[PDB]
Amino acid sequence: GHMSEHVHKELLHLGEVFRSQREERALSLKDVEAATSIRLSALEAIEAGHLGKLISPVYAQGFMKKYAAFLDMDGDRLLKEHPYVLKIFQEFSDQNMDMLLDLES
Amino acid sequence: GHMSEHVHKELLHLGEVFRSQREERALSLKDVEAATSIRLSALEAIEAGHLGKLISPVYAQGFMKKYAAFLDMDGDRLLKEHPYVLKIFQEFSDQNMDMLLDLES
Repeated sequence: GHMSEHVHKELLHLGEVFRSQREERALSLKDVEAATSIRLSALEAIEAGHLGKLISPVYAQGFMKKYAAFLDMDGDRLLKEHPYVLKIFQEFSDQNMDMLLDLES
Repeated sequence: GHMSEHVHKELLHLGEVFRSQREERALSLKDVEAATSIRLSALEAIEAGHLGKLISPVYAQGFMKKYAAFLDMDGDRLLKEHPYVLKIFQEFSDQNMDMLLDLES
């Protein structure tokens, strides 16, 4: 609706502000990731103005998975052994999706 | 209540699994951040089992601020020029806090 249309228009404009400034400096997205340690996928989503890619992840879940992999643990198994944590990450993920859906309405 | 008590107990245990494995390898949290590019604050929150520190941030807002600073832009001003984006980040932040509050109830 009206609100979501303004949000998406602003996100596109904002993404172009970032991209323009990056391109002025002749840097790649990978250069920015190196300097800032902001993940490439997040930088891409910012420049594209993509709300879902920005808001949908349960970022803590991903941090746990990545940390587990670095430590040679099976993060999927580890989180399954913590079913209350696992369920709440699922619930937060579904909440993120609901909120994205409601914004459109 | 019952559910939140299990969640917090599991998060503490999970954090100790991570810390134990890290310490076995004699790595610091900063070493892990270097290898994984997971922010130190996120690693700390995982090891401490701190739900609020994990779930409360609107991570995209922080990514935008950090990217803006790297590009010598005032991220606060930039987001204020996008009031629909700014308002929704505030709304997501308040939602995260509400959900944390409700879990306890």
